[PDB]
Amino acid sequence: GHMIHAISAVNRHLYEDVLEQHFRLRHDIFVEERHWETLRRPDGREVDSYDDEDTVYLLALEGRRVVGGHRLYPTTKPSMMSEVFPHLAAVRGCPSDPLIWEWSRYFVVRDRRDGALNLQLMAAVQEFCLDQGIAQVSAIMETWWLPRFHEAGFVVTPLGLPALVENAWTMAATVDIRRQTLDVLHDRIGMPSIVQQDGPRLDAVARANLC
Ligand SMILES: CC(C)CC(=O)SCCNC(=O)CCNC(=O)[C@H](O)C(C)(C)COP(=O)(O)OP(=O)(O)OC[C@H]1O[C@@H](n2cnc3c(N)ncnc32)[C@H](O)[C@@H]1OP(=O)(O)O
Ligand SMILES: CSC[C@H]1O[C@@H](n2cnc3c(N)ncnc32)[C@H](O)[C@@H]1O
Ligand SMILES: [Cl-]
Ligand SMILES: [Cl-]
Repeated sequence: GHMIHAISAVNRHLYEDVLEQHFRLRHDIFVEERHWETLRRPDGREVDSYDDEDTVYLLALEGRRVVGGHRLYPTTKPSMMSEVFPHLAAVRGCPSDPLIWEWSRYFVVRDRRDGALNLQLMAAVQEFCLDQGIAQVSAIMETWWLPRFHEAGFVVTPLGLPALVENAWTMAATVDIRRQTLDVLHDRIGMPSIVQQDGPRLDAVARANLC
């Protein structure tokens, strides 16, 4: 059926129209729904400094329609946490490791909310990272994510004190990538695999080491 596609520099030649579609959806969702005004752009494309040649996109596709997704960025490069929110990780420190990738821009289009897609996206990050040998993901997230992580069996390590970010309680954390976590989620989503990887093989950890 419908899968989450891993899109990176090595295979984005197969996904250019999907990528542009998702940048516009990100504008509709993060700017026009969430009112994250600092991200507003006059081209109607929500693209930031962490959308470059090293970004990996995990996008939920129904045919060629983007219905959800999230992205991963190597912490061996300057990251959102290290550059924008380092104060959120003052207790434990901002991650910087080929085996830790920064996880952001999680979305589900309105048509697919409160359905099966959300748990599939949770499974997708675990599946991709385990495949790649990535040990943890790091994130800056609003505190309402904590019960969502717990519901999916995500092992969470807070990195600092929660703080207000533009009127919203926000925190920095890592999530442990676990085979055990993934196995339970595969059972729950009723599929042995949720991540589709078309085109040339991606060696994410090798690429992060170059950075
Ligand atoms: C990598 C990640 C950890 C860091 C991030 O990227 S944070 C960015 C979060 N993204 C967004 O807010 C984009 C706009 N929203 C969406 O795409 C979706 O609403 C999702 C957040 C993906 C959740 O979709 P899904 O689980 O399918 O279903 P729902 O939308 O009904 O949400 C389910 C329950 O999640 C909670 N929730 C979702 N959005 C918010 C919010 N803004 N503030 C507080 N709580 C929220 C809420 O409990 C909701 O259930 P109800 O209380 O509405 O019944
Ligand atoms: C990630 S927590 C949500 C807050 O982070 C902000 N944000 C998300 N991405 C970026 C970025 N690349 N640079 C600066 N602020 C950002 C949003 O505008 C919102 O205020
Ligand atoms: Cl661009
Ligand atoms: Cl984000």
